[PDB]
Amino acid sequence: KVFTKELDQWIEQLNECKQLSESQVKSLCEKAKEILTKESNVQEVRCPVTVCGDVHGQFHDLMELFRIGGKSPDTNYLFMGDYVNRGYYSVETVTLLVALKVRYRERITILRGNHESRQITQVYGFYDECLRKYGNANVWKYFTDLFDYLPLTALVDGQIFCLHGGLSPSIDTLDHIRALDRLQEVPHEGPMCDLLWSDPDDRGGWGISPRGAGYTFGQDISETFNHANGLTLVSRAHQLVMEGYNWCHDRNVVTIFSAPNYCYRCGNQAAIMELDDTLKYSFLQFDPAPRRGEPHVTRRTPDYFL
Amino acid sequence: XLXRXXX
Amino acid sequence: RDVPPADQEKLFIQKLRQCCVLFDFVSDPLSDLKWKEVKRAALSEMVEYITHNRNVITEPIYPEVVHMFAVNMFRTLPPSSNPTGAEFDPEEDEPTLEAAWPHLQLVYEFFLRFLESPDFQPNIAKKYIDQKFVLQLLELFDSEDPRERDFLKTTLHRIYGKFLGLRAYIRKQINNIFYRFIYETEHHNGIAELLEILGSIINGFALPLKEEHKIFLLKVLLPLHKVKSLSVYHPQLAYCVVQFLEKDSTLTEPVVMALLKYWPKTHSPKEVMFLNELEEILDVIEPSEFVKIMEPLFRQLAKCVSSPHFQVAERALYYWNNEYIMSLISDNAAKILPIMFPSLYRNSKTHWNKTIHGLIYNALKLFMEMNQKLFD
Amino acid sequence: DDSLYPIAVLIDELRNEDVQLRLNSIKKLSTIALALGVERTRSELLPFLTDTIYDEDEVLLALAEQLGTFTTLVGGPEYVHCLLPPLESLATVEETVVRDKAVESLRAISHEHSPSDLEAHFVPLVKRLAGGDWFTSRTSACGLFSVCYPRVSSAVKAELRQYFRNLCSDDTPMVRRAAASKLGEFAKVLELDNVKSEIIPMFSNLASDEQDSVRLLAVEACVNIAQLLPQEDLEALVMPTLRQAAEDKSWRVRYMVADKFTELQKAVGPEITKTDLVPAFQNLMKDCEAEVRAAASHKVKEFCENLSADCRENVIMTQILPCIKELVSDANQHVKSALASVIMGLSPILGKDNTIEHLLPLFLAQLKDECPEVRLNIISNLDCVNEVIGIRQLSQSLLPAIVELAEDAKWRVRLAIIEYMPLLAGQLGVEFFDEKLNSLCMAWLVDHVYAIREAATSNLKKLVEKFGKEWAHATIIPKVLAMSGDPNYLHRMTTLFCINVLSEVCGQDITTKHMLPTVLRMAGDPVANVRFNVAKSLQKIGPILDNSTLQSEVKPILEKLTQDQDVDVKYFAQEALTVLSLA
Ligand SMILES: [Mn+2]
Ligand SMILES: [Mn+2]
Repeated sequence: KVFTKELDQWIEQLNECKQLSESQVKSLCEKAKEILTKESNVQEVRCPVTVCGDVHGQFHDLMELFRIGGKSPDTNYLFMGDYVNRGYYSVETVTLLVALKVRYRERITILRGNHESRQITQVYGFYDECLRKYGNANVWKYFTDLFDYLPLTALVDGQIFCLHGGLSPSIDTLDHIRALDRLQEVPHEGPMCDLLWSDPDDRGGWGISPRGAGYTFGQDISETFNHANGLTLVSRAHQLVMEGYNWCHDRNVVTIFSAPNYCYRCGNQAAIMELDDTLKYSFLQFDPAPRRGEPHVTRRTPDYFL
Repeated sequence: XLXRXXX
Repeated sequence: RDVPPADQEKLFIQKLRQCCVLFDFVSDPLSDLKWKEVKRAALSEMVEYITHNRNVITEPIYPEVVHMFAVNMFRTLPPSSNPTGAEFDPEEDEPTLEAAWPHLQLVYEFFLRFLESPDFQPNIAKKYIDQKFVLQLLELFDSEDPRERDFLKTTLHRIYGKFLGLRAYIRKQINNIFYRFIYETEHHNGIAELLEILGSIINGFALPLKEEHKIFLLKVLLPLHKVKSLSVYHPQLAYCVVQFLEKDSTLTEPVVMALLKYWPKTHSPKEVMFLNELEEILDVIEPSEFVKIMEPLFRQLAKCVSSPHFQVAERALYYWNNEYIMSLISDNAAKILPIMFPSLYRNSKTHWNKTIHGLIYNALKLFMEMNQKLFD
Repeated sequence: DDSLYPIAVLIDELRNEDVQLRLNSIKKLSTIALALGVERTRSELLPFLTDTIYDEDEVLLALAEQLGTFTTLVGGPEYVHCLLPPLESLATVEETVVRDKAVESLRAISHEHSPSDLEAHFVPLVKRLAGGDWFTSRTSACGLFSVCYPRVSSAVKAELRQYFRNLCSDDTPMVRRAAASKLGEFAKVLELDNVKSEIIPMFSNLASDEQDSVRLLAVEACVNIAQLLPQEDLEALVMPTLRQAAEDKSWRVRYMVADKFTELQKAVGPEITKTDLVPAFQNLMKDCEAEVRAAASHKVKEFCENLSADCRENVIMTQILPCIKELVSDANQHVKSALASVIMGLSPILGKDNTIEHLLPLFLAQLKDECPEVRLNIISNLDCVNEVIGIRQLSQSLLPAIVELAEDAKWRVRLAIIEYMPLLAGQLGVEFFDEKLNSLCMAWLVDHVYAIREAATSNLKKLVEKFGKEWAHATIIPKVLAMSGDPNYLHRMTTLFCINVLSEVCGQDITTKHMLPTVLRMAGDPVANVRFNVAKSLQKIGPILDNSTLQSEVKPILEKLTQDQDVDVKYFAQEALTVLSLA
């Protein structure tokens, strides 16, 4: 591998916020398109890991996340999904995290989120960001394809269930998810959708999601989904809580949210869940990183072709 | 609050 | 203001109260100083006093009213509480409300009712309703309190219609604001409310539409489409733009071309808007003029149809869903040659969103099932 | 008859269908004059691309970039006045990005004209732009005044001054804003008499423009006018105006004054500063708008740092300081935080005596502030109070409070104290440190946040650098070797982590017998992250070791690490073998 010396050169670069090129991405996404299709719907993940949630393009905060819980080879990772949308630097976030896959192929693990879709990606940030950062819908095209290959869920130590969204009435056995075909854009209905579009709540039973789609599910749903499946804990993101992490359903499910307060202009601390050697959980609550050249680019901004 | 697809 | 001390020696007190109700209570974001309830109650009675009694607005209160309003209203506006840049979306959020509204609500309300009185003689008032009065009133539309502008909208809209003299100055004045706006301050949070006014103003234009206003549409209104935050005020703009084309159809070529030059790349919600008002224009288009832009339009139009962004592609192709627009197309054959290739390479497979996939099919069907049975 | 290929063939782009096809033609206009005749360019090309391109503005932004570089590609100095027509048209375009460039292009090319060519071409160019039909023209000309002035005739100097006078008074606030901006720029093109004669009224007229968006732009330029050598000549010409701007009902002016308050000071002179700016500064710090006080506080040190002779200590003591002790306890979270950024530098100025009495009950107060960023700005500048105030008095008041912060909730705060430990525990802790602060300095290695472990690790190479070496072996290394047992791999990686940064300051003997026996004991750890960071760790601490005690001690460990589970252990133990040259 004389290509692997260029790869940590790519990574070295884009760790300073500067992005990768048109072709650099196309082949980065291709080399990650293939190192991914090997993984399964549920992806059995080795024990010591840090589990992260939604980062939504908040690059300089994703950096704050690494300053909080180690750098990317030296500390194992696992993301929920939702890298690309509400923030400013989506292109630089999803391109950093993917690079850190195809290089350190076991030192990180990236799951698919509701936002790793064509339709959401262009009804929120990403697509228009690619459009002003490249001039063509090509880097967007590549990233949306690599999105399809991202695994729908993960299984740490056969015990802690890591998925982006939540539970579905079209799943039962963990094996049901394994039987799905995820090599496609996320649909509006169906197990896949629910898997990465739904939330728990204080309601009991399945309920209707206030989100477009998915389902709400009470502490009864996950409890029984736990006690017959594997069952230490369900871990998810996708739904912000101001503590950064939130513990619900008689501690049957934690929600980990990993993007703090800016265009998540709400006011939340973000958090990560560290699963150690024996597999106990600690939670690190970080605030957003201090910024610079602050809110003023001195108002000399470029147009939008106009 | 920013819109419920979702603060 | 008491409407109790006979008829005369009553005008003597009203003027006393709107000097009384003019030593304004400079702090409402720091604690309390009540027994400034007097002020409130009193300018409340003054608001009652002028909307119930005949012949009360006599010559010597105009000055005293305008003084009262100006002393009360013409602040330096504060540093907008929400930090801003290019990063944050203009769906401007933390909507910091004016602290001292419980007095202002009335000051506005009164002065508006004053302006509205059946015996508000404007030939008397003009003397005291300065350009400089208008000017101040104007840099107030920059308030971030949505209530505040709502008042100014109607307030100025009255001052406009009431004073023919002011009208020239008013227009030129709210032009400069826009010029400040579009050519590099990109900030002002009242373009909406101002457009609403101008909406009515345009609608009240005349016999052979006067030159100044044609400029106003080309030099000012269309360029508004090119600012970052078109969303916040698009519908109102869209109105003003179509308004001209109702009155004078000969303006269609320049206003359609303008749009196509201001056509957005690298920002899609606007591209949708640009289509959304583009169709709004076609519904009012005169067949005569359709030709002049028929080509340059459907050239750009065809790029949208293909353009990967489904929201754009849908809205673009949904032209073929409305009878009049469709009439003009299939009243031509020059129309369906620029739109031949872009609905062929992006036709068979592609466009992941299968909605614009049957739409592009129904588009080609309604185009091939026209007079010219043409193939390639 | 020619064999090579350079001149002009390459492009299918001069006649265009798309946008980038045309754009790439003007981007590659850089080689169409050198490609074909530095003689015909003037003859045909320029009277062609005058204003013939008038479709899209993005083309015109590029063309302006070109007409700037065309300095020599048309003959040079003698033949530039043919560039003016395309750029004059380019200066009058609607969109500001185009015209803002066009001016900068025209600005650059004025210098390489001729005193007698400025008079006959460049200047009447300005005359029409400033004589513009509308504002886009006029806003542009405002720039082109300063360059062509000093070189032309004193009669045309008298013309230009009149034109610039006409723009400061322009019917529209847009131009005035522009004219107002380049006022300093222009007044700096000296004629002291005309600075007094004609600029001063311009200043005082704009300073009190009905638009607060113009007034503030006049203060910004005042600093120039008031820097152009009046004196008992400032109090009458350029003071009431400035003294007025301090009180301006617009905060946006009140702001501008403070954001420049030390500049004015440095321009206005110490004589006036004592009697006039002091009470203005005094007032600015007590402004209603917190954004002014903020910008006004961010300026206390620097204002104080250049005042006067004997008054310097007195003024700061008798009238500046009472404002600070009010500001440190201020409602706003950006004043305190700003004042913090500077207040520590106010110490050497007041000296040793007054600091202990008056500045101490302010660094302490500010240290334990509610806001995290306030203390972060105090802790950054502690060096300045440590250099000139006795270390014995440093430990009696601040130390107890510094130590409490060494365990603050915010890691950014913490890292600040750790950035500071060498100095604090070096200029003080002979034997004192390794008994009063040791178990505090070490506990950062067991922190839950990484960056602290990185700050705590980097801390040791310095904590053995300026400190001992046998004591490193006696305290630092004993507790660092201990750490290897921690069940969390994160934490037991800090064993290897400290090892490779505690090798460059501890040398062979300490490493070979004490550190290394743990490293090639750690290569058999269950978690691969410890295993590849042993191979990683062995590479770093390789050159430290003796050739023999790494050829048979640090070779069979690294070769067995190329032989199992991972792809990273099978790589760091590979590229460890390379650098160490062991294959
Ligand atoms: Mn999600
Ligand atoms: Mn989400």
